[PDB]
Amino acid sequence: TTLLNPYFGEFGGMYVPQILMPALNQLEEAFVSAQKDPEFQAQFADLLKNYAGRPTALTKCQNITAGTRTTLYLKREDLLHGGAHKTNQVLGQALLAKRMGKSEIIAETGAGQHGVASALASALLGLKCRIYMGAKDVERQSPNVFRMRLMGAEVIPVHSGSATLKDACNEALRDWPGSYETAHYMLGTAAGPHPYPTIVREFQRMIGEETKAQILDKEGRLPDAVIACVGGGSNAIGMFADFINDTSVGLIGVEPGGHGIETGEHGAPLKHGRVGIYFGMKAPMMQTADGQIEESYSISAGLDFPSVGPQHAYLNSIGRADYVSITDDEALEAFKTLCRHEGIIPALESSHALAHALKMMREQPEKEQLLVVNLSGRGDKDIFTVHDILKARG
Amino acid sequence: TTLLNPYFGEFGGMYVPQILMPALNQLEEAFVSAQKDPEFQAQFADLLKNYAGRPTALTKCQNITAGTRTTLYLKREDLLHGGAHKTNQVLGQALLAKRMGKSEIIAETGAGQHGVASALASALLGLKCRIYMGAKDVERQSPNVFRMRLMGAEVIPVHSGSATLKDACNEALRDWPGSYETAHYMLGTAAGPHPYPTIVREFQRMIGEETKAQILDKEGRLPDAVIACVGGGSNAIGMFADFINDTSVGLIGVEPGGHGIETGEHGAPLKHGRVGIYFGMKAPMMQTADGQIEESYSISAGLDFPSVGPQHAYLNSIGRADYVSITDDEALEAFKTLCRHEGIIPALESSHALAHALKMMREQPEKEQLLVVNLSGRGDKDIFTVHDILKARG
Amino acid sequence: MERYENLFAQLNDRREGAFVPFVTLGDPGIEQSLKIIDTLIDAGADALELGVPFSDPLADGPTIQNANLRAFAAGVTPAQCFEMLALIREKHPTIPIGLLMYANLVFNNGIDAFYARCEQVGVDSVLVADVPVEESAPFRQAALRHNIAPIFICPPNADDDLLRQVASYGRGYTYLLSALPLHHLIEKLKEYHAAPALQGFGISSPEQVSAAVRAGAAGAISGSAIVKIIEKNLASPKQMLAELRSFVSAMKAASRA
Amino acid sequence: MERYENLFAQLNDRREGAFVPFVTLGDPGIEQSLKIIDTLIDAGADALELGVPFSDPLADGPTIQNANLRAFAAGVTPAQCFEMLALIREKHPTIPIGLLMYANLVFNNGIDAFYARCEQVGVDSVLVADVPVEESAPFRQAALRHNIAPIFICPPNADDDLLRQVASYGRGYTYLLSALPLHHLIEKLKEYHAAPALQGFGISSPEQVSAAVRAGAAGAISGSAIVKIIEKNLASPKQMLAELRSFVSAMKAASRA
Ligand SMILES: O=C(O)CNC(=O)Cc1c[nH]c2ccccc12
Ligand SMILES: O=C(O)CNC(=O)Cc1c[nH]c2ccccc12
Ligand SMILES: *Cc1c(COP(=O)(O)O)cnc(C)c1O
Ligand SMILES: *Cc1c(COP(=O)(O)O)cnc(C)c1O
Ligand code: NA
Ligand code: NA
Repeated sequence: TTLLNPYFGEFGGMYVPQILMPALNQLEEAFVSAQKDPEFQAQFADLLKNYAGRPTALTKCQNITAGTRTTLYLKREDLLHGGAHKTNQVLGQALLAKRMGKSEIIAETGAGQHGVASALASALLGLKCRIYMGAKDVERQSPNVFRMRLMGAEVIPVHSGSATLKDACNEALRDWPGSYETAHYMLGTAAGPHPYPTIVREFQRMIGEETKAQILDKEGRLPDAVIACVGGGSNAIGMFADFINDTSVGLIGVEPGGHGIETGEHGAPLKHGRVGIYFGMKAPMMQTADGQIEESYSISAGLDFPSVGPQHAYLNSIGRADYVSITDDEALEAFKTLCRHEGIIPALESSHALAHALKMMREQPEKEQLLVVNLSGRGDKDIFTVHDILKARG
Repeated sequence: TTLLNPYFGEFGGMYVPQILMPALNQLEEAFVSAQKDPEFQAQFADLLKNYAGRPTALTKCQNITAGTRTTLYLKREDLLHGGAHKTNQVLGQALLAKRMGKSEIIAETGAGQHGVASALASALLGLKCRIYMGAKDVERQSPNVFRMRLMGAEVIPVHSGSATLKDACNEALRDWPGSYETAHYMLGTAAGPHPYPTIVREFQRMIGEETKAQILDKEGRLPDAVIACVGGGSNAIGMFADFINDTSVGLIGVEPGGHGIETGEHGAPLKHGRVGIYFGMKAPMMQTADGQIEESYSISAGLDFPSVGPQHAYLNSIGRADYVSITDDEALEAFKTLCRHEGIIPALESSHALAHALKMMREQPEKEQLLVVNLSGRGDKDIFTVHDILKARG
Repeated sequence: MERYENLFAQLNDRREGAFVPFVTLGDPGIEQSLKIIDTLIDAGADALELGVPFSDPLADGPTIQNANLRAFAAGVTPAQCFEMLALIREKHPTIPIGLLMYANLVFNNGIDAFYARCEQVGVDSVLVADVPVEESAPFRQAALRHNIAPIFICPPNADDDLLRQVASYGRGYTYLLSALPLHHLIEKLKEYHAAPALQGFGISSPEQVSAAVRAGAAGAISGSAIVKIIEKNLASPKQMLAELRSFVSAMKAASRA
Repeated sequence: MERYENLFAQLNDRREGAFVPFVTLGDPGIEQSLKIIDTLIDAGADALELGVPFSDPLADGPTIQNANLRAFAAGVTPAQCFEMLALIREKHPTIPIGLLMYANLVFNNGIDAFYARCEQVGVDSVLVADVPVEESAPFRQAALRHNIAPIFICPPNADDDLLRQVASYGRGYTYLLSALPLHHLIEKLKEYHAAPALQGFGISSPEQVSAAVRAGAAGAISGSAIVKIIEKNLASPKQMLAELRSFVSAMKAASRA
């Protein structure tokens, strides 16, 4: 029995062992109550203004579009404190954790971005944070590791299964049933069991609402299409939400194509996997004929989740958003374009979102179109990876 | 003959070879004209809103001050695009470079921050950028190097003298007299020959003016003291400027003490060096009994300039600001405090500014005082250095 | 369903609790796994509980995570697991055989078909570790239609709604997971005419089997414990078989009283 | 000041331009530097221009940057440089001796004292490479008071204001740096009764010495060129001294006409 819907058409639900049910239901009731709570809403509004740096600017990119009929703006969540949009919803899941009387945070991370995020919000808000990271992600992300320990979090490496992000998500779900009376499980994407897809959307939704007002004021009309990358779905559903009811606006989500869809080495389950139930939910997954779950592959760490948020599978099924894919190459080009033309170094995640907007302009250069790309983080974390590639080739 | 004063009491002036005079004078007239030019002022206001992300929030740090009578706020120039205040004045020196019809930018850099900055503004504004970096700074700052090349700048390593920041500043001044008709020399601190101390102040001054309005609105009165670190002087004079005429406000500049003033291994010429003329100007320098100029030493790359902005020597001489020093240790502590208590990883430069504010509170914990520290950049660039230290000790 | 009504009736005539051990199929390989499971039976297991290796077992502790990896290192897949379930039922026609599944393994190629294939090879129950009662409608309906009992966990702090649900929806046995007094959960599951309770998790010495009978349950299930014995004697299969026969013989003699 | 009025008078009687070579004092070491400079003189240099090594020579090209580093590698300091200036003047009482200084070396322990010490040891001019005319008041006043001529660079695009200033403030010679026609800068510096012009930078073959005389200057200064000869023959001091004597003999024979 739940207060809100757990499903978006067929996809969603709460597929967890019975002993996790009361933690979900208790979360869901905390969240319903906070959303009508005007005090809670002012407390979260004040953290995101004064601490994390909202609103985030909308930058026009005139140099990249010259000699076409594309107007391109970049919503800049790379300027938010900790350098990616992941900060918006950790502040809000930590504030919910306080409202339930909790003192402790559980988190899962892959490349380490969400690990950080949840370590900085737990440091600011006086929570004791422990995080699970697959050992493979441990060893290749020693920068992130050290930052979470600076910020007082305890970091636990998970050696099971494939020892990456999903084996992390698995160890999260195993600890929480022993601890949910003082510990809040701070999931880092718009996916997993209900209520987590709804809550992450609504604590990311100001991406969209400030984009609408900032385009209305600069161009006096709405975008022809908003564009975002899709690893689990949160920055994209945060961009799209407030535009789902303005049916002339385009919603485009971009998945990682890796080496290419045909090699099978990609992260694009939404258009290229099959409906399964895993991590709590019924959604598209990367899995065998047989049903074992696989890893995604992307040059971008942050998009490597072999499933996707259920609200994204739903808005694909009814044709209100469209989903496509960009290859490791494509995204490396769009990363070099933005550094040399606009002096903005984007995250390899967001570079796929921009790669598709550059093909939208390059394919049809005299189509008049107003395009916003959500540039979901910066890309300092990625310059060794791109130098090592470029070096390997010359 | 000049339009504005070149001196702040005894310090300042234009001590350059005669053949650089016309480039200075031409700069100074371009700048006078732009400052009354309402169009120029709207163009710069729009880059700093939409591109670089102004205004920068003012964060209250309640966790660090608990159980004392200190209220501490952090002006957050770490949230400005490229991660340090250096971005404010490159946008404005590049806009001046355009107003003179120039197409080319010369820059000097040490640790690589100002190198970046001037590469991103030259990429955005369609200038061709070449930068000089001492080879010693080259080799230890390969991250920065690669970023400037991403962003299309040409980078030249200088092997002369000590092959660090000052031998860079020397090669800048050698190329410009052959090129100042199409090339603007984009100096990266509030120091060098007139007009560069005045121009860098006035393109950094919005640090201060938004701090005043943001404290007035949050606390209804002005700060008892504003606090900033002092490597050449620009972020500090940008914080202080608009408060020099509110004589109850404290201006405190903090120099690097290195290993300690007594070891002689420091960067604190303002209180511990002697008046000399070097890089264009008459100001305090780190020099021998004999007059050769030396390097500063700081764990922080960014503060290692063995001289200081002349306007800082002037406001020290008349007692309107005070200057002090913080040791490599002191600043490493204040960097670990802010990461664990507020979930903000500060630059090792800004950590000295915070180190002195923490001693202001810790020394007298029941003094009622409202303190703003200008947190001039973030500190991701510095986590390998701090992990390597902490590791060397255990 | 039937084999388990037969076995509880038979055990009630003798005033005996059931002892049910759990193993992962194909650990440490398909041939070894078959000899482990004929050993558990000859030693006196009353029923088996048997898991199919799943790449992401979010409900299992470490001992069982490692049993999965071992089966995967030998190449075991769901198909070989249904192959092994047929040979085990051809040799042992009356023992109740229950599977512990994850949801995606059942939902993979159609939930009806999966409960049909269990009916074919002769399985009697399936408990889906990540399907709570609130999501269980299709899986219970389908299991019902193929004469397979859907098993539910009843956690130790179950409120009355849940007790009522678990008693109404389950068959075969109620999996009674070891705040809330035993004696209450047990009485209430009888009152609502639930399938007989088996207590499980943490069950690893004879005295806990006697205790769970005395508290009113019908028997107990042991798995981490059996799985460790395998993990410990991998290098000597013959000694593995000896320690398993000893442990199981002791546990099932404790149910006699 | 006097030695340079004497030498230009003497050279005017003979219808000859002056040839002035530049060297860094103490390069490549103090003893070698002394023998380089007695060689330049015996070969026919009319005047010397002599630089004191400064840690940051922002007005010098690469050849002279490397001459500084070499003097620093031998340990040369301003004090040893004033020691060497005394021995050079004790041997050669009439040659005009001008220094090329940086501002901090003069301002270091008081600008008056520095021009006093030049007066003591017998120097006749100092050109401060980073002091433009607009900053030059104290340095010219002080130099004047100690009977030392302050030398100014007159750049090739000098406007009329600057010409007027350079002619009024300088003494000894005007350093005429090689848009704007020669023939104009030269006539104007005579018109405003400036110190006689010496053309310098880029002067590295005999024919440019003849040309600068014909254009109306009083002579020419060569330094990068002399400095390279040192840089090239470091390993053979005797050959260094031979090539320097040859080059200087050629340049000064071109001033004869
Ligand atoms: O491990 C035990 O002692 C008992 N375990 C079982 O009965 C089998 C089991 C493996 N994984 C599970 C998840 C939920 C319920 C039972 C299991
Ligand atoms: O290098 C030359 O050919 C001439 N150089 C000089 O006359 C001496 C000199 C060294 N550095 C300078 C800076 C300004 C003016 C002269 C010099
Ligand atoms: C983690 C991350 C992503 C991917 O997650 P979403 O939940 O799909 O939004 C995208 N961009 C950045 C910068 C990230 O750090
Ligand atoms: C370069 C830098 C400084 C030092 O220069 P100032 O001109 O003295 O302000 C201080 N903080 C940061 C973050 C820097 O990047
Ligand atoms: Na995905
Ligand atoms: Na300094």
